[PDB]
Order: sequence, then structure tokens, then C-alpha cells
Amino acid sequence: KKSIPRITSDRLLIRGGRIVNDDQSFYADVHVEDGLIKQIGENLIVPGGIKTIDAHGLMVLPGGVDVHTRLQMPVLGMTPADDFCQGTKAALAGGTTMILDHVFPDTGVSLLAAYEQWRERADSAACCDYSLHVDITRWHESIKEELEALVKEKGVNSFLVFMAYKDRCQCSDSQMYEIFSIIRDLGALAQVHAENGDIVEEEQKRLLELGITGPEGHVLSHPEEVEAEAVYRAVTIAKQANCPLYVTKVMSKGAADAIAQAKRRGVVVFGEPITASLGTDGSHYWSKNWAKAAAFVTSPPVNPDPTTADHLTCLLSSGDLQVTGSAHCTFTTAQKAVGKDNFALIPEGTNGIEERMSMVWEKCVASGKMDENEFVAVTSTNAAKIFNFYPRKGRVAVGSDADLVIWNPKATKIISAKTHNLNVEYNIFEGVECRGAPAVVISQGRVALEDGKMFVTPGAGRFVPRKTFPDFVYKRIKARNRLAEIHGVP
Amino acid sequence: KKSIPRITSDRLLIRGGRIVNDDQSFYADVHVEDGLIKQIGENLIVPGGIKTIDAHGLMVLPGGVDVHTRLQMPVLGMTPADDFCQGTKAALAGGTTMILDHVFPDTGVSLLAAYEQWRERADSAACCDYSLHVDITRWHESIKEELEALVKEKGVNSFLVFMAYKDRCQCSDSQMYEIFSIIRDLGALAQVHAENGDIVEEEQKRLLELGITGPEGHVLSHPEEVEAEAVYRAVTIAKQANCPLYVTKVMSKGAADAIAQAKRRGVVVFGEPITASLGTDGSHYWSKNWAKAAAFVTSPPVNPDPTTADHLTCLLSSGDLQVTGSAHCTFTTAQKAVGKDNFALIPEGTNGIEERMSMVWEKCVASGKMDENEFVAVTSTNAAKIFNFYPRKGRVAVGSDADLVIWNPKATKIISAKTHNLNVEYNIFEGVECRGAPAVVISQGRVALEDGKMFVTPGAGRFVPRKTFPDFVYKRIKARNRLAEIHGVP
Amino acid sequence: KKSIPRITSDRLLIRGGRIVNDDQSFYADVHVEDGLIKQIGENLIVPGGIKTIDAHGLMVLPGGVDVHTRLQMPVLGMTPADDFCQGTKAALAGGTTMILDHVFPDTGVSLLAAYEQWRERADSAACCDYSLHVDITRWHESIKEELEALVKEKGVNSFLVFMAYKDRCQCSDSQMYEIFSIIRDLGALAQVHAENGDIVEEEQKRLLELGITGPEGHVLSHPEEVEAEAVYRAVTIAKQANCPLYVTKVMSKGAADAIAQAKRRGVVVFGEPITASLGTDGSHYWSKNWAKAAAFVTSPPVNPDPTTADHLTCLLSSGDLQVTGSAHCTFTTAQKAVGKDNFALIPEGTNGIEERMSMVWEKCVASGKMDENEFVAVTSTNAAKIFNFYPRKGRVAVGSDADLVIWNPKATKIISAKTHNLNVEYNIFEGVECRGAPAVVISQGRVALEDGKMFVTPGAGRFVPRKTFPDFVYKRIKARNRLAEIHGVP
Amino acid sequence: KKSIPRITSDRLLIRGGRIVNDDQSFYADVHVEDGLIKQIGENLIVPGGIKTIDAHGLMVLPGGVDVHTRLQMPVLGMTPADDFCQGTKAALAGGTTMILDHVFPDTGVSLLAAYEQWRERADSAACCDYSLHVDITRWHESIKEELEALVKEKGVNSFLVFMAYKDRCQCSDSQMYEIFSIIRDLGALAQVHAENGDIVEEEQKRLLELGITGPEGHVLSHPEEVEAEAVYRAVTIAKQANCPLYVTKVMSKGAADAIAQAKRRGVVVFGEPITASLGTDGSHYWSKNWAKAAAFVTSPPVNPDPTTADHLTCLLSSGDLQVTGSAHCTFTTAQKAVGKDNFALIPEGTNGIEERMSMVWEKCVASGKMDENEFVAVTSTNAAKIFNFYPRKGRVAVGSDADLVIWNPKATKIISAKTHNLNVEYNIFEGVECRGAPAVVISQGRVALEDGKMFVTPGAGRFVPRKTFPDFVYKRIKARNRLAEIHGVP
Repeated sequence: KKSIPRITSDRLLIRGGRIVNDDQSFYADVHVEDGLIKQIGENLIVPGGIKTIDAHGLMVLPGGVDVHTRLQMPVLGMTPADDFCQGTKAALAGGTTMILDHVFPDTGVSLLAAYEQWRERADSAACCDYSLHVDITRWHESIKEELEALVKEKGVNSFLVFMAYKDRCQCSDSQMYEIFSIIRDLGALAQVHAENGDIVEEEQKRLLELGITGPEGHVLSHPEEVEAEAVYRAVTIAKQANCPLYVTKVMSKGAADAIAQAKRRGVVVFGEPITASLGTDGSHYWSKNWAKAAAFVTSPPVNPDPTTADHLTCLLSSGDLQVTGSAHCTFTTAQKAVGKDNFALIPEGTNGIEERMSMVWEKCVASGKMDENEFVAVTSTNAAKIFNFYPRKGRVAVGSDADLVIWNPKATKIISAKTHNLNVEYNIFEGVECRGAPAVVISQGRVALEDGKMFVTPGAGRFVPRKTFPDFVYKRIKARNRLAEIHGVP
Repeated sequence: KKSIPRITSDRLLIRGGRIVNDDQSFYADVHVEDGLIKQIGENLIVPGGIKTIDAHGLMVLPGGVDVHTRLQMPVLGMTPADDFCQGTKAALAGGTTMILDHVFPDTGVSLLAAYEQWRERADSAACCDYSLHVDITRWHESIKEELEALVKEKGVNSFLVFMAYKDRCQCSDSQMYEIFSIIRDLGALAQVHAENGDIVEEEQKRLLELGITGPEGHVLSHPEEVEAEAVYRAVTIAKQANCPLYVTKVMSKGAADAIAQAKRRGVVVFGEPITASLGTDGSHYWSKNWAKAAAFVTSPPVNPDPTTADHLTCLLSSGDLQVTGSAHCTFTTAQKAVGKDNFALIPEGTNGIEERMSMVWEKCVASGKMDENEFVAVTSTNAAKIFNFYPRKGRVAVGSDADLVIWNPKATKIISAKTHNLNVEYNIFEGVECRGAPAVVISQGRVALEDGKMFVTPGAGRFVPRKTFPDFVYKRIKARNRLAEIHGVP
Repeated sequence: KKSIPRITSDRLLIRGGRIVNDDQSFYADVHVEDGLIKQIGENLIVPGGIKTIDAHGLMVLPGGVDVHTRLQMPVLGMTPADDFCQGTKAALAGGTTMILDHVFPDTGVSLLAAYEQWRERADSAACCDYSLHVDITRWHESIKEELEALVKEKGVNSFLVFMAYKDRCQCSDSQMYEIFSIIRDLGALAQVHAENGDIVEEEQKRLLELGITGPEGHVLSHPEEVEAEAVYRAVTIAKQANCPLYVTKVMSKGAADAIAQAKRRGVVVFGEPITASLGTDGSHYWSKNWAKAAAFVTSPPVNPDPTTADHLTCLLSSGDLQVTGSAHCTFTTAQKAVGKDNFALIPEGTNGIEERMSMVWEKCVASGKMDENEFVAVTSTNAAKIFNFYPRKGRVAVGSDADLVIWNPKATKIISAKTHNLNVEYNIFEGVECRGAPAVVISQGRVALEDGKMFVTPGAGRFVPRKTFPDFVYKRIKARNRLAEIHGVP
Repeated sequence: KKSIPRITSDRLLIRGGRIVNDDQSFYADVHVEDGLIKQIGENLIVPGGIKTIDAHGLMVLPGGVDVHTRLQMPVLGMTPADDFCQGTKAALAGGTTMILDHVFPDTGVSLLAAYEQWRERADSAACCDYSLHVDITRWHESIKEELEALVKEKGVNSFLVFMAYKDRCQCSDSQMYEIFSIIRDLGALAQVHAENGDIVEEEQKRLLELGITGPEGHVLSHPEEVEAEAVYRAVTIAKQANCPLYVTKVMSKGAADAIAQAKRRGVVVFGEPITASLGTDGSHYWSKNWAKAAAFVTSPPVNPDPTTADHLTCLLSSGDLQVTGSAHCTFTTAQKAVGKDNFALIPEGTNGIEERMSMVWEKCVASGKMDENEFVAVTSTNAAKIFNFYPRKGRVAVGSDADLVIWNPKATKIISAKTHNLNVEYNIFEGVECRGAPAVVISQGRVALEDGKMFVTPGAGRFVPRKTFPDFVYKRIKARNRLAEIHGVP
């Protein structure tokens, strides 16, 4: 008698596609087995019976990597309406197969404890693979031990510091310098939420004092100048500390320019525009419909200058902005409405997880500013290299994870709350038409989207641990450490 | 019997000069009486006997206005070596006839009390006219009343805030915003000492930790980036508050560029390069001679990039930097030497009061970057318009004060401690040769310098009170206030 | 018997005004006699009977100096609809009292002959004072003698070179360098019409080839890039030749930025935005109404980017753009309509002479970007200093010409062809509302506008001759000549 | 009886190396067979006997691709001293395994005929693989047929246009636009030699007129401004034509900035700094030793501003400058000396082919500005993608050509004419010390350099034909063509 092992069904054959990686495009068939890309070539020898997808005339590209989601973060006591299960389903529907969610400790909760609560929730509800950033809401004298445990034991290599939310989680410049020096020693990436909280607080007061209580008060109290200044100050502190810097939620021309200028001076810095900053503008804060206007309330806000998106799109093309995220963090109209009488009480956050891939295509590729290969770079590959999971993600290559999008550059879709996969009533991209969309989405070698139908398994998604010292970040950083030593300076 | 009044001897006739104002140059004679310019013209009818100066082939221009001196400020317990009497003598020797000195309250001393101590000392020792800025070293809840008394009663219309000196006189961004809003309401000018004190403090520690205890540790702990960032943050807060901003001690390209960029965006901001930033560079911090190196220790430091001066000179030419000062604040070698073992204990401050006019001429006019008229602008006229004593100063015009320099554009002088009019042993411009120098200096209608000899009267110099709301500053500011009201915003 | 001379009636008393010069504002009465300002003061001793104007609550400022008009230039065989008489009347109605018109020699006509034809026409028809620029349409080997006669005998100190109009009046870079070297030696100002004619010609062909024959073809064939490039190339050649450069018709952000960057590098260059570039945008080229669209056809075109005007207004505020003109050159709808089937046959030119002062006030002063004093600078004073008739014009000062505007900052007017003083049916500012307008206009000491009525005398206007080597331009240029000699280089 | 085929000896095993590609580094062994990389992995199954190289502790990277050589170009009648054989030997000695040489037709010689002369010479003398750019020295009406034959039949996809050499090979702007439109239609890359020839010619005359006949006259007649302006004008014309642009010999900050600004506006443009612009400065033109100074004479010249190299190195780091070349074109002292009495008669050209890899490492990697992966990008990979031979070159990957450098980052070498592999007496990098050098160089799977000894076979090098429409260039270009069609514009 033979005892026969079971062979798992996360196997498929994709025929006829134009494979698009960040370095080149080429024509070949793709054989997936056990959730991995097993062969890439012509006239591939493959088992009969195998699920077969004909990708002819279409592209086969790595699944999107959303570098920023906030699917479980508490905001003014509110739980986001799209939780890990709905968020990751929405992600898959838009061609994203991996998300990086922000762990945000509630008051009194340590970083490790918050990390464990996130893992508990995500491991049982994630429809696609994921990993976690850890947000530092309070500095204290020994939190280096927490950071150290997180990077050595829990597969985390990025932490976020807040320059805003005065009297809550804002850091001082001294504290920032100290945290960035620790992050550097640990081989981790320093993220920032870059707005001057003290200035925001002063404007919010003045505005409320004059009865400007609607959502336009939110954008008015977060002028572009407080983002640009905070980014510049963060860059400055990071540069002095030789700590690699990652600027979250790049919403303005001024913030993006500061990053581009820093890069020209050799600063190790990354910028993250999000779907909202590429896809809409802040004119809607002044909408006669309060609920619509509130739907845009997020920090930094969607910039009211409608030339912003095109500018940000130019800087994705030139390599100054390297990754795209959503910062997806949604609240219903009822949730937003706690701030009906005071914009400062509106829970901040907006949509973007589902629209990211198509909006990036529409703004960048369909416009002629960038090509398909650059598109892969800024939607998966650069993210994978920055956060240290390349080429596991962000590459159609033998041995990589079978997270694949069969992409149709000729498809067009009008975004609407009528058809979106979110638990909220408004979509900040209502009525925007995008060129480019997924035809098929594959996650872990299984079809998640085909012929307009979703096939998801909440809890199938796995945690992806991330080693410290990613080369793409740290080779420069370590050379600069060694030079400082040789030259006897800090 | 007739009772005959005495006619005072502050009268003279200057013949044959090329009068140079900021708007034009022209040939005419100048008649001074009672310390004022009484007539300007050809074939002037004037009393026989009058002291007569032949200015033929030479220029007659307004006396310099040094917008920044620190002749009585205590630094680490040390009193500056050139006090009000020696400082103003040195000023007159270099063609400056008015100084604006900084009142700096010692700990426990109110602004009004410090103002009164400065007036007591300056009124009895000043060789030329003067006025006072008031430095705010501590924020408290009612200091608006002090500021208000100062501008309404004491002829002060400018106050300085520090962004550096952590744990001593550094303000937070909230406090800065609140002070700038008060300064705006009072019609006064907000000056800043623009360096990020928190970052400076962190670098100083790291450097001392590695035993870099010499004066190069001072420049190394105050990199250009902390000046540029602080200037940008100040500009940002000033702009939000609609408060006119004046950046003191512009020493770097980055700081100057930030101001130039702000001006292009319509921000009401002024920049003040000083003699040291136009005349030398920071290579001397690394001098084998400790005493020489220490002589350069001042904050912000003299920039080590030797292309800095030429850049600053370009921005004086383009109108982005509008005034020149000295920040003169000198300490002997023995005084500096308290920091022999720790650069952070070296009292900060350097020379420049005597060399300002000639160094500006040498760098700006003798190079062909600017003309004689622009030279007057950036050495007296702009200062007079900013601080609200135009055309009393900064103009050869009937009714203006007779503060006049007979200027020789062909003279050349090598600066040296061997011939300078200071009480210190080193000169940061040792061996620098400048084209352009005063032949005659007239203060209050009396000759102070002639044929290389000084004629000074300590205590002759008067306090010049300065009204609030100078048009050159505030017309824009007030229009913006009115527009905010019309548009129902802060 | 006494023989009694006649005393002329170009005398008046203006009481109660706020005098506004470029350097300061102040309250005083103004006494005009014989077309000159005779006294400025309080309690002025003046003849009884004198015409008296009460300017209380209003401003008294120098009459505008329009640095660019084209009132007699032939365009595609067409004579402009507003000739010297109508143009200068329209100018006076908008508070401009001096114009600088461009002499443009027809084919076969020498510069001197064209100059004489312009003088003949202008001397008998000008309602206000004027002077003449001379446009060089053809380079030849001995034209230096013409230029020399013009500056030595005919009171001309500015000449214009064309970089556009390929095969007609475009110069090559060699020729430009040679002309600029001659202009420098003569002490004259080199103006440019800065567009790349070769590129324009290639785009015009492509566009006509695809049947884009409407006025939008005109703007499409003159993209912003050809202006910016030509300005940069002109700046470059001027800098190498040490020849002062004046850029006419600054219509784009790119052109203005090039000038601002040049000034920062110490280049002697002036920029001239015009009413059209501050007051409207190029969206109207796409108007369904052909006649409206054609009304905007001029080169360089009105930029389609509607953020342009605000940018140009920022650069007037920062001092990078120093003068304002109209380039007024109007054609009726019938005249424009020769190009009904081919945009390249539409005669180029648009309005602006009447609206310049109010549009500059509206965009610059009423917005809070600039103050009243800066307004005088960029509307009269800087022009007077550049072209060498300061302080005869551009200053309320004793001995200056009595060209004065009693200006009402609170007046508002909607511009319309229904009320304009032009001979054409369209106004490119139709429906634009401006704050700020003249109440009274005085030219040569006589009232030209009062209570909404014009009082003009065609032929009263005089030619104003302009000496070479204006200091405001040439002091820098001559210093640089002397330095080149000292250093043994060109 | 068996008839046995011969197995060629271009086989080897490289063990223990850190493989460095532009996307990642990783540890693996490399098996080469038949001049190709056959396997990459651990525990590779390989024939016994095979030549084996132990690369432990060292890097294995793609051989350099020198995008610019001029080894056979005639200059003032002179043949370069390092011909194809010596040049390619020198290249291999410095870790470059592929060169792109410029075909330059002598007067009266067609492009095809010059191409055939280059192939004849290179095929029999090249020690490494090569390809050819074709320089267009004269525009004529039918030269499109030559260009077309070259790209369809002769494996050429890049052509160079000259903006300098007035009256010899300079193109006008019209001609440039027409050539760029043809190049675009053919799928080829437009290169430029970007200097304003008309301005250069005028300066050269002035300088010779004042007897400045030495080599400093060469740099003085080619100021940075003529490069920056010409690059901007080229960018402008390329953008209007939608033709991809490649700027050769980027020597100045101004030229590099123009390219960086263009990229930010979405222009398809590449920049090529060369060894000389990264490795030395133009102070040497003023050397007391004429022969040394003449050794630097090349166009554009080595910039006299010694901060230039660091700036260019920053822009390689930020991605604005993507490829590095040598422009190697050497002449002996005797050859240079024909210009002993007139700098304009000195044959232009300098060294760099041998030093490129080490100088790029020294300036970019050893300084901490860039990492090893970026180094591969700018020394081989980007070149391969631009000119359409990726991944055949520029990648350690199975199936790619076995052109490999075993690189030692810890080696240091002082460059000297005493040890260089050139036929000239001077080296413009004399005495420069570089970190980083080749230990072993492999070309076509054969060792060319080992233990400091060269092993070369003149004529082994092959011509590498290059298809049109490289994706890395043309995907953007073709999208923009399609958008123009959709929108009915050129």
C-alpha cells in the first residue's frame, strides 16, 4: 500500500500574458504551484487539468502593495467602518494583494500589547497577506526595549512618529532626534506624520472662534505650509541623525518638493502620496452637502489647489515619490456626524484602498507621464524593497509569491459608492473615470477576482515578517556610519 | 541793549560732492545747520567763516545705520569688551552714524527694567545716535502689557524672539505664534534668532562625547540645516499670523534662500546678513591657533562653505536681503578662554561694526554686483524705512539729520587688529583688503572723522524713538488684516 | 507804459491729498505752475483765483508711464485702430500720462526715416507726453551708425531686437551678440521680443496641417516653453556681452522665472509684464465666439494657465518684474477677420493702455500683495529710472513735471467695451471688476479727466528725449567693463 | 566511430561572490559556458577541470557599459592616440566590457560610408564588445533615408546632433526640430552635443583679440552658460517634437540642473556625465605647464567651479543623471601642441575610459551618496535599457552575456600616467586616489584581467546590434503619440 500526500489546489497556469516587472516587460506563460511562481517561459510542461487563465492582450503584473492602511485604528473613540476583512476584500477587488497596516496603541496600551491585538484581529480576518507598521504615540525612557523586541522578535522594521496631535501624540524635536537615532541603530525605517501640530491647534481655535465650524474649517486649519514645514523639519532631524526617513500621506506640492530637494542633497528619504492626493482635490470641503464634505476630512487634508495631483504625478514620474498608499481609514456619515457642529470633532480618515491601482494608472500611465514598468515600481516593487520583502513581493519571478494581477489597460470604470466594496455611503472619487483595471486578481496562487466576482477567504491572509536593515535603505546609511567613524565625528 | 542768543557750531558746508541717495546720485553742495541738512544746491548762500569741506571727486552719502549691535549684552556672565562708548566710536570710524542695539534682560529682570538700564548706559556713553530693540527671553501670560508700554511710551517698535538656547530663552511654536500675533496688533516688527535649539543641543552633546572640544565643535554643532529649518519655520508661523518677520544674522545660503522663496510667495519678511557673513568664512574654526578660532565663535556661525559670501552678496543685489548689520559683540581672548576645554562655554560673539560699510562696498559695489545707490539702500535707507525713521536717517535731503559720510570709492585698506578701534586682540577680517572707505564722517552735523583722526564725544549720541506701524512694513500687513475681515477668516 | 507778459493757465492747487511716491507717502498740498510742481507743503502761499482740487481722502501720485505701446505699428499691412490720438486719450482716461511707443520701420525703411515718420504723426496727435523706442527689424553691417545717430541726436536710448518672426525680423545668436555689444557701447538698453521663431513656425505648420485654423491654433503654436527658452537665451547672450537686457511682454511663469533667476545671478535684466498678462487668461482663445477669441491674439499669447497672473503679481511684489506696460496694439473685428480661415493671418495685438493702472492696483494692491508705494514704483518710477527721465517723471517732487493722478482706492469699475475709450468692439477685460481708479488726471499741469469727462488736446503732448547711460542701468554695467579691463578679459 | 564536436573554453565558475545587480545583491556561484551565464545558485553541478575563480569577500557585477567613446574620430585632421584596440584594452583594464563609440563622417563622407569604415576598423581591433552611435554632421533633404537604413539594417538606434561647431556641423533650431521628428518616427534616440556655437565663436574671437591664447582661453570661451542654455533649448525642441533626448558630456551644474528640471516636468531626457566631470576640475587650464593644461582641452570643458563634481554626483544619486561615459578621445602632447599659439587649434579631447568605474565608485559609493546597486545602474544597467540591450548586458542573470567584474571595494589606486594603459603622456586624473577597483574582468566568458595582468585578443570584440523603440525610452513616447492623435493635435 502507498500512503499518498495531498497536493494543494493553489496552482494555475497563466498563458499569453505580457509580464510586467519594474525592470522590463516580456511575453511568457506563468505556472503557479503551492502559492509560488514555479515556472516562467514558453511551452511550459504543466499537469493536465490545471486551472488555466488566458491573459492574451493583457498584462500580468505583481499584485499591489499598499504601504499605508489604517483599518483598525481607533479615531476619537470610533472604530473604522472597513475593518481588516472588508478592507482586504476591497484591496483585492482593486488589484492590491498586500497591505501594511498601522498598529496604533490606545491610551495606556504598550506597543507590544497593541501589536498582539492587531495580529489577533488580522490573522483571523485578513483576505490577503499583510504586515504591520507600529505607531509610537508616547515617548518614554525605556521604549527602546519595546522597539528592539519588535524588530528582533515580531518581524516589524518600521515605526511612525507624530509631529501633530499636540498634547496627545506629538513629539518634540529632541525626542524625535532620540527616536530616530534608536531607529537607525535598530535598522528600522522612521516614518512621520508631518504636520506642525502647534500651528494646527492655533488655527483651529481662531477658526472655531469665528464660527467656521464646517468641514472647510478642517482644511483651513491645516494649510499646506504646516505640512511643508514639518516635512522639512523631519528631513533635517533625520539627516542629522543619519536615520532613513519615510514621509507618510504626501498631500501637497510643498511637502513633495521638500522631499525632492532633500533627495538632491543626498538625504535618505521616501515619500508616500496616497490615492486621495492623486485622485481628487479639496474643493469638496466647501460642498453644500455637509456629509460629502465630511467624507474628505483627513489629515493632512486633500489640498484645495487642483493642480496638486498633476504635480504629485510628475514627481512619481521623476522618482522623487517612490511608493503609493491609500491611508484607508473610513467612517460612516453617522460617525463623521459627531462633528456636525465642530469640524475638530469629525473623525479623520478617508477611502482609497480599492481605487489605488486604477487611479495610479489613470493619472500616471494613461496620461503618458510614466510607463507600465514604472507603474509596477510605484505600486509594489519599491515598497517591497523599502520594507524588505523583495523579491517575495513586487516581482513576477520564479520563487516569488503568486500574487498577480491580470491587468487590462483598456478597461474604463467610473468610481461610485453605488459599486464600491466599502461599508460607507460616500466615495471621495465619486464620478471619477479611470482607465486601467484588473481583470483577474490572484492571491497566494488562488483567484480572488474573476469576471467581476470576488472569491475571498477571511483569515487566509498571512503576516509577512520583515527583517531589519533592508539594503535599498541601509547600504547608504551604513556607509555614512562608517565614514563618520573614520572621520571621528557623530 | 540787545540780548543775543548763541548760535550752535553743528554747522558746515560740503562742497563739490556727488550726493548719493538710494534713488539717484547728483552733484550739489550741502549746508548743515543745527545738526540738520538746511540746503542742498549750487551757489548756496551761506555765512562766511563756516567750516568748509571740499568733497570734490568724492561721494556724500547718508551715514550707515547698523541694524544690529550687542554692545552691552551679558554672555555667560561676561560683559562685552567694546561697550557703548567704544562700539559707537568704532562705528563712526567706519562710517556708521546710527546703531540699533539689543536690550537683553538678565534673569529675573523685566523688559522695562532692562530697557531703563540700557538707556542709562547708552545715553551717557553713545558717541552717535542710537535706538533699541528689545529681546524677549521669557514668555509669560501678561507680557503683552510690557510690550504695549514699550511701543506706546518708550519708542521701541521691534522685539526679538529666540528659537535656540533650549531651557533658557527658546520659545515653542505656540508661544511664537502668540507673540507674533501680539507684535502684529501692536504694529511692531518680530525679529528672530533662527536656529533649532533642540537640534543644536543634541549635536553639541554628541560632539563633546567624542572629545571634539575645540571651536570647530561649535560650527559642527550648528550646521547650516538648523538655521535654514528654523528660518523656514519662523516664516511659516509669521505668515499664518500675518506678522511681519525680520530674520537676524543671516549666515548661510540656506537661510537666505528661504527668505528669498518666502518673498516670492508674498510673505512680509526681511533678512539681515552681517559683516561676518559677507567678509570671511568658517575655515578659521579649524585654525591651529585656538585664540584665532575662538574669535569666530558666534551663533549662527560663520559658514564653512566659502561660496557663501558671494551668494549672500548676490541676494543683497537682487533685493532679497535688504539690510546689513554687524551683530557686533566682542570678547577678549581671556574671555573666550573660559571655553578652552569646552566650545559650548566659549562666549559667543564677534566683530563687525567698524568694517560693515567698507566690507559691503568691497563685496557688492567694487565687484560690480550693485551700484552706489543700492549700497546706500542696504547700509542705511532700508533700515530707516523698516524701523520707521525715514527720511530722518538714510537720506541726504533738506530737513534730515546731518549724518553724512564723505566716501572715497578709490581708497583701499587692509583690516587688522593692529589698527582697529576695538578692545580685543583679534579681528575676524585680519588681512582682508577692502576698496572703499570713509574720508570724513559727520554725526549730528559735527565732524567725527577727518584726516584719519577721530573726534568723539561720549554721551552726545541721542536715543531715536521709533513709532509703530512703519508703512514700508505695515501697509501690506494692514491690507491683509482688512481682507481677512471682509472674507470672514483669521 | 508797462508791457505785461502773459502768465499761462497750466497752474493749479491740489489740497489735502496723500502724496504717494515710491519711497514714502505723506500729506501735503501741491502747487503746480507752468506745467511743473512748484511747491509741496502745508499753508502754501498761492495766488487767489487758482483752480483748486480737493483731494482729501484720496491719493496724489505720479502719472502712469506706459513702457510699451504700439499705436502706429503696421501689422500684416493693417494700421492699428487706436492711433496716437485715440491711444493717448485712452491712456489719460486710465491715469497714464506718458507712453513709450515702438517705432517699427516698414520694409525698405531705415530706422531714421521711421523715427521721423513717428515723430511727425505723434507730435501732432499725442494728447500726453511720449517717447520712442526703436525696433531693429533687419541687421546690416553699418547699422551701428544709425543707432549712434539715434542716441546722440534723436533722444532715443532703447532698441528692440526680435528672436521671432523667422524670415522677416528674427536675428541669429551671432547678430544678437553683435547688436547687444553695440547697444552696450552706446549706453542704450537692449529690449527683446523673446520667442523662438523657428519653433513657432514649425508648430504653426503642424497645426494648420491638422486643420486647427481657429485662434486656439495661435496659442497652441506659441507654447510657454518657446518664450521661456528665448528669454533664457537672451539673458545668456546679454550677460556674455555685459549688455543690459529688457524683456518685453512677459506673459508666462516660465519667462518671469527665468528673469528672477537671472537677477539672482547678478544679471542686469528688466521684465515687463503687461496688462493682458496680469488681467486675463488664455482660456478665451477657445471661445465659441471667433471674434472674441481673435481679440486675444497677440504674441506672446495670453497664457492658458489661469494661475499665471497671480504668479506674475507675486514677482512684481518681490521686485523681479519692475515695470508694467500695455503693449497696446488694437485691431477691429473686421481687421482680425482677415485671419478667419488661418490663425497665422490674424493681425496680432490686443488692448491694455486704459486698464493698466486699475488692473495693477486690483491685482497687486487691493489683494494685499503690495503697497501703494510699490504700486507707484511699478507704474511710473522704475520706468523713469530705467529709461532716464527720473525725477522729471515718476515723482511728486518740486521741479518735476506736473503729471499727476488723483487716485481713489475705493472706487470700483467693471471694464467693458460699452464704456472703454477705444475704437474696437471687444475688450479682453470684459466684465473684470477692478478696485482703484482715477478721480482726476493731470497732464502738463492741466486737467485731462474730471468728474468722468475727458479734456484733451491732440498735439499738446511732447516728445521727451532720453539720455544714454541711465545710472539705474549702467553703473553696474560700467563697473563690470572696468573690471574686465583690470583683469585683462572681454 | 563517434565524430566529437569541440566544446569552447569560454567557461568558468565564480564561487563565493556577492552578486550585485541594479535591483538587489545576493550570494551565489556563477557558472559561465559558451560566453553566457548558464547557472546562478549554490552547490552548482559543474564539470570538473573548469577554471575556477574564488570571489569570496568580493562583488560580482556586470561589466561596465561606456556609453560614450570617440576612439577613431578625426579632430582637426588628427587621429586619436588610443585607437579601438588600445581604447578597448584600457576599458577592460578598468572594468568596462562594452563601449559605444561615435561614428563621425569626415567631410564628403556619407553616414553609411562612415558606418562601414567604423565597422571595418572596430571588428578587427575591438578587445571587447561594442556598438556605434552615428553623428550627423550635415543636414540635407533626404538624409532620412540614411537614418532609416541605419536603424533597419545596421543595428543603430541613436544619432547625435551638434548645436556647436558653427559653419561646420552646427544645426539650426528648424533643422533640429525636423531631425528630432524623424528620429522619433524611427524609434531612435536623439543625442546632442549641447553648446551654443554662435556664442562660443564670439567669445573665442574676443579672447584671441586680447592675446589670451593659452588653454585657459578654451574654458573662457565655453562658459557654463552656453552649455546650460543649449541644453535647455534642446530639451525644449525635443519636448515639442515628442522625441526622446539624450544629453552628452554633462560637465556643469547648470546643464545637469536643466535636465533635472526637465524630468520633473515629464520630459523624456537622459543625461551623461563623464569621468572628467566627476573626477577633476577646470583649475588646470591655468597650469604653468602648457602641456598639462592642454591635456584638459575638450568641449564642453571641465568646469572651473570645483563644487561641480559633488553636484553631479548628487544628481547621479537622485536619478536625474542616469548613465556614465568617458567621451574618451585622446591626443598626445605633440598633437595638442599644434595649438601652442592658439587654443582654438588645440585638438579637443581627453581621457577617462580606464578610470570610469573606479572614479564613479570613489565619488558615489565610497562617499556614501549611493549604494552598490545604484552603482551598477549608472555604470551598465541604465545604459543597456536606454540603448536596448538589457538584459543581455547590465545584469548577472541566466542567459545574459558573461561580461563580469570581480570588484574589490577595499582596493585603492592612485591614477597616474606612469601606470595607465594609454598612448599619451598626461592623465587628467594624475594623483587622484580612488577606492574601489577591479580584481578580475571577464569578457565573453574569458578572463581579460587577473592579478594585475591583461589578456586581450584584438578583434575578439563583437558588434552588438540595437533594435529601435527600447521600451525604457519609448513607452512614454508612444503613449504621448497616441494621446496627441486622440486629442487631434501634433
